[PDB]
Amino acid sequence: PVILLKEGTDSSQGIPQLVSNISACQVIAEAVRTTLGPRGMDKLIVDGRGKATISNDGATILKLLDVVHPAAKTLVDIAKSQDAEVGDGTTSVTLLAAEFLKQVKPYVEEGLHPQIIIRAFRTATQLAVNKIKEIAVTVKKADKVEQRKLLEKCAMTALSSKLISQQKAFFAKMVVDAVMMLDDLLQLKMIGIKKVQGGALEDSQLVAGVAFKKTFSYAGFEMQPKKYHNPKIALLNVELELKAEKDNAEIRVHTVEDYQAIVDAEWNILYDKLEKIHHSGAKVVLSKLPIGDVATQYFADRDMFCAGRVPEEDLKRTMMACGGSIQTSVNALSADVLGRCQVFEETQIGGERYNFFTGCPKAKTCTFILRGGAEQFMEETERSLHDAIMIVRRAIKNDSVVAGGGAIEMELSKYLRDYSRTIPGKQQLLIGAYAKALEIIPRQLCDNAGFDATNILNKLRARHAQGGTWYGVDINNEDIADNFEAFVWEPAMVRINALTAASEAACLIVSVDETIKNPR
Amino acid sequence: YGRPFLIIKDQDRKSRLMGLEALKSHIMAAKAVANTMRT
Amino acid sequence: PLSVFGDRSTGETIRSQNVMAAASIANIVKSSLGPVGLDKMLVDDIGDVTITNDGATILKLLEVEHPAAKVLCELADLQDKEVGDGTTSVVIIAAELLKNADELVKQKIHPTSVISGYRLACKEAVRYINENLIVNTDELGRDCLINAAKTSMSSKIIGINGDFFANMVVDAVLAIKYTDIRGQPRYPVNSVNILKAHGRSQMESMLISGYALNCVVGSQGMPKRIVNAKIACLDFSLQKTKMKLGVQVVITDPEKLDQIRQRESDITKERIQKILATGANVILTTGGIDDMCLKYFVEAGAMAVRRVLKRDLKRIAKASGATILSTLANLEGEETFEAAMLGQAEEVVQERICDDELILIKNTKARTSASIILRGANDFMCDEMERSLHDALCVVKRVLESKSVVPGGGAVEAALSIYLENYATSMGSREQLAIAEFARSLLVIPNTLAVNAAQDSTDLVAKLRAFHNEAQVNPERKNLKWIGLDLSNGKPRDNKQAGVFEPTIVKVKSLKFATEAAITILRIDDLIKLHP
Amino acid sequence: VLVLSQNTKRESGRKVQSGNINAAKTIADIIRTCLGPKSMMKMLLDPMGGIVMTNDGNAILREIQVQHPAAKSMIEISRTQDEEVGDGTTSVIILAGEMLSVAEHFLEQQMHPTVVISAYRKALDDMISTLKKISIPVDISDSDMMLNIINSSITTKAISRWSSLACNIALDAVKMVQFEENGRKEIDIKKYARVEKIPGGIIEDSCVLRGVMINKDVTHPRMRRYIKNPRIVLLDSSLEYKKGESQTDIEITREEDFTRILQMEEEYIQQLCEDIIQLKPDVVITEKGISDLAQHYLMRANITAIRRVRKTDNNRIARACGARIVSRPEELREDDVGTGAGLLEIKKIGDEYFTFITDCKDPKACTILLRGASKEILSEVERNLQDAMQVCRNVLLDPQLVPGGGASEMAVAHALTEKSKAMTGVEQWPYRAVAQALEVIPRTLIQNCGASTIRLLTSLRAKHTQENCETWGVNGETGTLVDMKELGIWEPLAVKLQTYKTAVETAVLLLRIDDIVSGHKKK
Amino acid sequence: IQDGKGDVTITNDGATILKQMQVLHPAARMLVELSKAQDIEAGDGTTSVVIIAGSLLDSC
Ligand SMILES: Nc1ncnc2c1ncn2[C@@H]1O[C@H](COP(=O)(O)OP(=O)(O)O)[C@@H](O)[C@H]1O
Ligand SMILES: Nc1ncnc2c1ncn2[C@@H]1O[C@H](COP(=O)(O)OP(=O)(O)O)[C@@H](O)[C@H]1O
Ligand SMILES: Nc1ncnc2c1ncn2[C@@H]1O[C@H](COP(=O)(O)OP(=O)(O)O)[C@@H](O)[C@H]1O
Ligand SMILES: [Mg+2]
Ligand SMILES: [Mg+2]
Ligand SMILES: [Mg+2]
Ligand SMILES: [Mg+2]
Repeated sequence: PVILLKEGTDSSQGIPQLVSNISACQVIAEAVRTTLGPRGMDKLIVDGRGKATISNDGATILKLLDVVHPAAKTLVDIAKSQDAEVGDGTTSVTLLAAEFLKQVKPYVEEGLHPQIIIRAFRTATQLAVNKIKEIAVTVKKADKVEQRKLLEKCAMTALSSKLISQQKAFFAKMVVDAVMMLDDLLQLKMIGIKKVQGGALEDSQLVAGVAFKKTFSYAGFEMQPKKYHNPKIALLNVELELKAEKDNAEIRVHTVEDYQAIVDAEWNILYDKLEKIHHSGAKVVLSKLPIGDVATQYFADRDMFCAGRVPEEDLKRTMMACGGSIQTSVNALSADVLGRCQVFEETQIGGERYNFFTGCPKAKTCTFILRGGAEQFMEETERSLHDAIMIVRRAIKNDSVVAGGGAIEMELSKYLRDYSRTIPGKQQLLIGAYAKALEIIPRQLCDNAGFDATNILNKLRARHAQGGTWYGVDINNEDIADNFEAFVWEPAMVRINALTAASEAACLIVSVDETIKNPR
Repeated sequence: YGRPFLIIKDQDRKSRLMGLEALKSHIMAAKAVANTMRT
Repeated sequence: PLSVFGDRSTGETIRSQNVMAAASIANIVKSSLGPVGLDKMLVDDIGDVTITNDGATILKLLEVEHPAAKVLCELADLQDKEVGDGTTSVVIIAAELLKNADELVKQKIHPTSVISGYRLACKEAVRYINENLIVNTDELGRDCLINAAKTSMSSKIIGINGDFFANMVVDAVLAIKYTDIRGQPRYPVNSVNILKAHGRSQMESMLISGYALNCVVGSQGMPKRIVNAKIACLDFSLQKTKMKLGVQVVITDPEKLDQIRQRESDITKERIQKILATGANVILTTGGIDDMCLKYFVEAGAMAVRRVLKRDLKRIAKASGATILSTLANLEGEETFEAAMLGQAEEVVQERICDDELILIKNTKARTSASIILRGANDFMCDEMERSLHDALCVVKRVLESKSVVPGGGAVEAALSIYLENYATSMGSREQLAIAEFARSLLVIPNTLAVNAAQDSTDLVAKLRAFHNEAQVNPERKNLKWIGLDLSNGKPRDNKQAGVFEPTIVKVKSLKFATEAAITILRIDDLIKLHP
Repeated sequence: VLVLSQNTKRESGRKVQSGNINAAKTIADIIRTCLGPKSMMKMLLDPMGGIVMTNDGNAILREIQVQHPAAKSMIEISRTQDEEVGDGTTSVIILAGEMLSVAEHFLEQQMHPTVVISAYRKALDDMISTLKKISIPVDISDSDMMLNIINSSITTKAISRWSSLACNIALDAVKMVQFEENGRKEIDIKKYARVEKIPGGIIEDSCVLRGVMINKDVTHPRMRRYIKNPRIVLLDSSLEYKKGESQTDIEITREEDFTRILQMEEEYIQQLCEDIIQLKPDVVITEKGISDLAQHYLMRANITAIRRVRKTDNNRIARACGARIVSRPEELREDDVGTGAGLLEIKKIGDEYFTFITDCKDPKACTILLRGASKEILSEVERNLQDAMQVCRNVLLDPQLVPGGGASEMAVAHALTEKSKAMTGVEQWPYRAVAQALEVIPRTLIQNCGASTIRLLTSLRAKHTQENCETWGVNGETGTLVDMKELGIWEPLAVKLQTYKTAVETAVLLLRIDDIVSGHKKK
Repeated sequence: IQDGKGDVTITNDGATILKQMQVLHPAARMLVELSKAQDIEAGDGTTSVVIIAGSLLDSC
């Protein structure tokens, strides 16, 4: 007879569907399991075009994996949310979610209500958030250098398990000076990231102005001086070339008199505009529209520099660094709409021509010159720089950091285990499993270097029970030490966000009962 | 009955390797390149 | 590098694949374990329904191309061949042990320590089973056997009507009782003829005191009711005389071919007359019977059955006291026949059972036989009833062979898990985790029972763990280890009183097989599959 | 490719039970078309190329190819019911379908199947007890009662206009089939009542011959064809010179050895013929061939010979005459000569010779002759006669009678409802559900008759509530409430008991399946 | 080890594993004969000799 649904619709039950979902989610944890601790490594993803993608962050790995499973897409969503929120612990949330799923798999297979599990997860997440907010340990009034020292320590901690781990003390001051000079709203788009082929890691410099690549020149570019003491930058936006007035125009000349009159008046208008631009006392002319050869030859005879085809972002950065404004017309070129700098040179760095505009006391932006490899190395360096900038911005906006490592997780697990000895019934087993699943961070941190994770975990549990609050792990000492005194500080909001994302993902996965699929 | 589930797109065409064999292959390729660009 | 011409894995992938295969094999037959489980169905390509739930048959008729699956199947087959009961519980315990050991292997623990801890826990559990033994002779005997048979037949199709089948099995076991060489009494099985015939319900299947043959009479002119007959077992075909290959016939005179052709039948006639010279009435021939022998038996007034099995003839000769004679020769050079080796029976009446007849033999004078004629709907129900009866007979034999009964329902597993958990604190090394995992692996039977019963699993598990923990301490309350578990109400009942009654040798063998299977699999870390 | 099994499809849960219940309901709705005297006939087309036109419940179900295991189990239980008692093949299927359809109401209320099976067995036991308690005895010496029972049993088939003779035919066949040999064993086999089908003639020409009817002819026209009181003898061995399996060779070197052998062959043939004609027989019936010399000798001795016979035909001839088959001609004796004949006439039925052995002393094997139109009518008449004979045999084996139609079902339902008030727990709802499930036969009969169940059902339910109101049924011809004592409709108790037991067993077997595994290729 | 006919073999001796591996390279086809000769002569240490030979050939 006539069928009900469309022919080719896949259906499932409840317990087997949940078991399959758990088994599928357990595989995603193995992809971001090695990239975690400082001794961890990275992965290499190849697309269908033949381009290598080397990135240590779990977000890029999950984005380049292209998963088609309906249950495995929950990890990518929470990873993207964590990357957009603070941009730090992208794999810790996935590991915690996988541990929670593996812990509740036997409880689900035994025959438990999913609503009770969701309520227990919510209660445990609320208790962990309250405990973290209680032991946040924040300050109210500090010194001027204390904030800079805290920022440098946070940058060195965030740049510990990255590729530039050998030079973490050099980029810390750079990112500190970059974030400190970012006005008050913290504009991330104002920081320019340039990648020039050639040079090592020690050749990377940080300018206090703006810098961009040399655009396409003409024939009168090598006839003008490329060095000025105290010039005047005039940011314009009109085209400086010989062309028609309007595209919807028509000239109906009569004789040759008016023809020659118009021919001469065109050049007269061009020269009047070039003089009005020159009468403003400027020396550097920058515009978004391409500049013709006539204006380039006219500016070279008066010892003036000019450059066209300037991007919008570069022009905005130069305006924010100097202190000018975008002028469309050239009929109002005063003195308050012109830039000012202390030096302007043009050297050869890596075989490419670049311009520098350093020496601006009223600048609110900067430009980074990242060197090293060729493509993957520069991309990893840019990702690490962005992560450090985000960490410093969060530390400035929240001024609340806790001890790093596996001390906070151990303290939370101990608190949850001590609290489980009060509420009877079936709620004790769920809280105990949630507390036992929180100890996966130190085990994975110690297993990345080939150490005895069981003995270290037992020693940490004994130290937490005998007290001895911020006791974490150690890689160089092959033992345990105080992470609060080892200058290891991390933002406390990152852990809260990761815990909330993991709880939401676990609740959404448990809430899934029947999965219906449609063809095409 | 453990039914296999589809995870990565086009899983029946791609290949995944551990790590030690990949490092050994990369070292061998680098050695071959250095031997070729030696004369 | 390394040209192997095939496929290979690494280290953890093969272990994960084996664990997944074991879990799938366990979940395949995880709905027919407890007494509340239902049966399955197996259909082939031509359309043959196979309704069964013993576990061993389902694993044998599965055809899986996995090494761990084949290992579990052969282990279940060995368990069924050596015992016959508990073919799925051992596989489930082995799968749970493998799943528990996988977590320890993933925690950077050497498999040798885990294997040593598992062996120590198994040895401690085996040593602890002897502490909870009940003497079979101290109870009533008949009631204990009836309870054991009802427990063994509780997870079958005749679980409700277990008051008559258990008594019939006990009577058949008591009738089929063989004595050894003046020592311990034996109880041989696989000797009772379990016939299958469609007819009425299963409650009408009574016990036939004697033997039952699945053959019909030869000629229609022979009587079908002989009182006080003589059973004569023969092991040679009753046909005409035929020369061998090396002995040819070369007729040289026409006055001898007719004489030879007449003697060829006269020899058989004289042999038949000498066989029937002792006054025999029942003659069984395993070979063929010609028309002349049939006419002779009809004229003499005696029955003749052709195409008889060897085992049936041996059982008939052992029950009636006759001797199977393959020839008529003696200690000289004359073919004679004595009357001292003739089996004396009583009433040999042929009864028709639904459009087919079969000869039944009642009790004789030497020993006592037993025959069961099971009646049901079609062939699947008859096969299920036969399998259930065979399992009940095997359980009764294993119980009577070793006078040692042990209560069931999930209390023994909880007691063993508590004992191993309390003993693990005395080690102090890395084997404590292995002992704890071995103890937790035995708790999968109550969980599966509660899942199949659709009751509270965690609550019942907690109640059992709280009731068994108080039985260890406080010597004034040492009778709390025999509470058991009920699936119809969800509360500990009497159990040990008269509810569940299972032997201990079966459980010991199942635990040993599960330990051996968990040991022989955990020592695998690489696979090499060649291409055909 | 790395998988555990290949081309395997496993399905578990409530879907398997739902599909089984749907298949059972479809089978019951298909088989419910043929029920009651107001039913219609069907027509099946076998893959061979014939035409199957009948009305039996088993002959129609056996010609339907299905693929569901539930349908296969239903066909199997129907075939077992037809091979057990012979009658009641559709009622059992309808009852099983109704019991499986009314069982799905409890499966959706988180009810365990073990309690359902326990309630089913407890209801089956009570139904058996009630049927044994309401048993009414009957005498076997009354021929009118047996004729009325046979007529009421065959009133549904197409012999409703000719049962005036078929009843007597079945009675005579049952009386002649019953034979007592040695001991206290009284068997009633059906392998001796051969039914012959000859196309042509009218249906009123059928009768029961006191003997058999072999479709053969004489070997020579010079033999006799009409004997008064002949002495029919039997043989088994061949009447010709055969070879030997002992590998014999006759090496001759003279000249007259061939003539000597050829003369000795004829001498041996004549000696065998003289040994055959020893007690002066008349009609020789052998199973093998007869040479020309033996035929000439029997013609000279005025003996009739018939060759190429069957074993069943020879056994029937020996049972009708009263002799035994002899293999060796030298051991004929005297008691082996059959003298129970009285008429040996060879007629022609449509250009075909037929042997008739009529008028015997005390025959124990008869041959029913049927004359109809084509072959389907003859097959239907033979099936109806076999069903009537099986019903008569089941009645003679157990002298018990119960009111048919729908009175016994209503009485059992009332007895189960009056006893269900003392029960408690979860075993009360399935009991009351299966107690009212027995009304599927009278409801179907009313639907097939006048198609007015909404009134007759409650009229019969309100009538059986009284005391002496357990024999009130529903007339399938008109459609009114009439008494079964004055109508004359009766049925045996063993058939109903077997039907109930088979239905309960099928329901129990089908209510314990929740997994389907297919794709293992057996081996 | 799983052969082409479907026989699953589990062994710990290096000689049996090398024989069941079925290699195709002569440098690998000589090691199986070496292990067979070592097992025929002595019987034990069939894996240590292969390890020593591999270490020597790698140091060469
Ligand atoms: N120098 C260090 N000392 C102690 N713990 C560290 C150090 N560097 C990183 N960690 C730990 O390693 C974990 C991984 O951090 P990271 O790799 O920066 O981001 P993600 O959490 O996304 O992998 C953090 O939870 C942190 O506690
Ligand atoms: N009547 C009963 N009461 C309580 N438990 C039972 C009963 N019958 C069986 N069981 C439990 O079911 C389990 C399986 O028994 P059984 O079916 O005989 O073995 P298998 O499942 O291997 O065929 C046993 O461990 C036993 O404890
Ligand atoms: N003339 C009649 N009067 C009353 N009841 C009848 C009559 N004919 C048939 N029946 C009833 O109809 C039921 C069905 O009978 P029928 O169709 O002949 O065979 P089956 O029982 O195999 O379906 C019987 O149980 C019988 O009681
Ligand atoms: Mg990070
Ligand atoms: Mg059992
Ligand atoms: Mg009928
Ligand atoms: Mg050695």
